[PDB]
Amino acid sequence: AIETLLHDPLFRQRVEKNKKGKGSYMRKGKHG
Amino acid sequence: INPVNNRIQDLTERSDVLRGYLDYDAKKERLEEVNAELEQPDVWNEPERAQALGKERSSLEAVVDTLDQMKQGLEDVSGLLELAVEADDEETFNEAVAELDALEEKLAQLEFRRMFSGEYDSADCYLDIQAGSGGTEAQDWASMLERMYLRWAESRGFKTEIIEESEGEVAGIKSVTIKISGDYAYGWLRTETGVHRLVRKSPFDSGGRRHTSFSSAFVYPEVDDDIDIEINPADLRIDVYRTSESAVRITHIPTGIVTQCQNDRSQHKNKDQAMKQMKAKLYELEMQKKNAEKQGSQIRSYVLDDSRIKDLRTGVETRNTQAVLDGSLDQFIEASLKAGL
Amino acid sequence: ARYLGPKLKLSRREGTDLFLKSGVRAIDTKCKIEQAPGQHGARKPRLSDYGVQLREKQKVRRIYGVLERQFRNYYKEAARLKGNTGENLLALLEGRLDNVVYRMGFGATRAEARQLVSHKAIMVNGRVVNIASYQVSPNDVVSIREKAKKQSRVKAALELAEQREKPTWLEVDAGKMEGTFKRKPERSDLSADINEHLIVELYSK
RNA sequence: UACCCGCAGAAGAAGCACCGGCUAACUCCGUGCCAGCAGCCGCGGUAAUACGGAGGGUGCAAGCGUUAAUCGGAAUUACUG
Ligand SMILES: [Mg+2]
Ligand SMILES: [Mg+2]
Ligand SMILES: [Mg+2]
Ligand SMILES: [Mg+2]
Ligand SMILES: [Mg+2]
Ligand SMILES: [Mg+2]
Ligand SMILES: [Mg+2]
Ligand SMILES: [Mg+2]
Ligand SMILES: [Mg+2]
Ligand SMILES: [Mg+2]
Repeated sequence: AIETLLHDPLFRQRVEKNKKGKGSYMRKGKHG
Repeated sequence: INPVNNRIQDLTERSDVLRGYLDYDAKKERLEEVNAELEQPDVWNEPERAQALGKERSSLEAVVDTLDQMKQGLEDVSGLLELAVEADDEETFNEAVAELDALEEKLAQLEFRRMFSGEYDSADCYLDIQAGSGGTEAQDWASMLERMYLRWAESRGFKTEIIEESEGEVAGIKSVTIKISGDYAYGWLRTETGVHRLVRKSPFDSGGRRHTSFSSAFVYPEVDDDIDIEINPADLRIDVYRTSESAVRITHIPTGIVTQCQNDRSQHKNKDQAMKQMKAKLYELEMQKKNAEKQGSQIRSYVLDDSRIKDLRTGVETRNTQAVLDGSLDQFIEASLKAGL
Repeated sequence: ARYLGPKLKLSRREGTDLFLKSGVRAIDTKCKIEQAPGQHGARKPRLSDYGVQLREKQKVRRIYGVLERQFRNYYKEAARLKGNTGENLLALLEGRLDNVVYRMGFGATRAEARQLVSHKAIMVNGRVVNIASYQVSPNDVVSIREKAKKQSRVKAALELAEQREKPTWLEVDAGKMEGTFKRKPERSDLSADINEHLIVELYSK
């Protein structure tokens, strides 16, 4: 059961959200 | 003489290290009790038990005895050296220089023995690299991993061969089976089973976003013609498909795990190969089960942006990422072996 | 049931002098009275609407040495009573026996006064009263009892008081060590810096 | 028994929650989309006032937090409205 192990959401391709580029815009910063 | 001098201390140090690794005190204790038991005449009345006891004792003695010898041999060598120094004679000096080598060799041998505890470490094995879910990136990562492993094999002096390869449409590989061949291959590679986390900025992506991909490697030794268990003809399914007619996939129903082969030219050859692979896999699974009875899957994280590779379980970091990629992974593997996971 | 910790820290936090020490030695000499406590003292964050009110409340509570539940109760009582609420609350606070004693000058500090009260020193109409939270009514004579009359601390306290500004609403004798609570004080008799209104507001949210 | 008088000596007697915003209280260290947090918005992918520890602070206090449950805020069934 290796293929199933690879399948699990645990190992789904994450992509880091942008800070300056396309998804840059944050309505409210981490602090005020 | 300087090299000789260096060698005396170094050997001692390594012996010390070995002893520490062993945790010899416990062993000694075991031997003691066992010895006592042996000495008692009532143990030999029941034969099998007695035999078992005997078996237990000797190994314990021998490991411990070997250690003792090393301790003592080293001391003797040192004494000899001292004598040589005191009495300006060439022959004595020469003797001092020489005798140490043998001890060192012995120590090395012992260490090797310690390392490769499992029964099938000596035999050749089947590396199996399956790419992640992600997409193209995952495939690419898988391909890279494969490349790394092959280079490592080459460095070692291992004969590699691609049993199966499935390619990714854009780039990289979907999955790949590799047969490595040589002395004690599985003993090295069995540690490197598991998931490998690549973390880098994706060139296949249009934007410069930072992607996190995975790929499993899975290693199993070749156990053909030695092992008694065989696959049930009803549970075994054969299947044929096109090369990229020739290739053959095998499927096992109870466990629900498959193995394939496309390297051979005719069908018969392929099928046999598949069968061989499958049985090996089964054996591996059985042994794993046994281990479990006796008694997350991610093993390494290659972070190419920040330029650090860190084996998770062992806890060894390196910044020469490129080097590692090129097949300089020996370091990780040896650490893993030492750990004994 | 009491704040036992550092007294000047509280004062620092407040901003002002809370009179939590005897007044022999000026508060600036004992502590950095301007700079708030802790590692982040020099920084002065802009304080919120809620926050200022809270601070004010604390100040008053700190001054008198009253914990929160009691304070709340007092506030409630004030509200119940006829007339201006904040003023009423203030009056109630004043009325406390320990506070009265302090005013008279038998305790250097309010804490001292409280201690004295606890330790059966203060007779109120000839009957020993031990409760610091006891409300001293109009025309209630309140005195040191003969046993505690000899204590050097009491005389020191008196001396200190004599340096301090005297309250109009009491009448105390240094020789006899007995004072008459003549009338509950008007708001004008108390300190102007206390914004009772803020406190009132706070207890209505 | 309450209450009172005498005896000794600071002696026998302080914790819990929180500190991104709402919400009073901020910094350093470790980890690095993990481990974990979370009431909502959210935080964490190697300079985290949001995780864990420390120092510092804030709020309550012989209690302090969590959970449950009711009204409130909800003019969000509005008779008032
Ligand atoms: Mg109480
Ligand atoms: Mg009123
Ligand atoms: Mg704030
Ligand atoms: Mg928390
Ligand atoms: Mg760090
Ligand atoms: Mg940090
Ligand atoms: Mg960050
Ligand atoms: Mg923190
Ligand atoms: Mg509700
Ligand atoms: Mg309603």
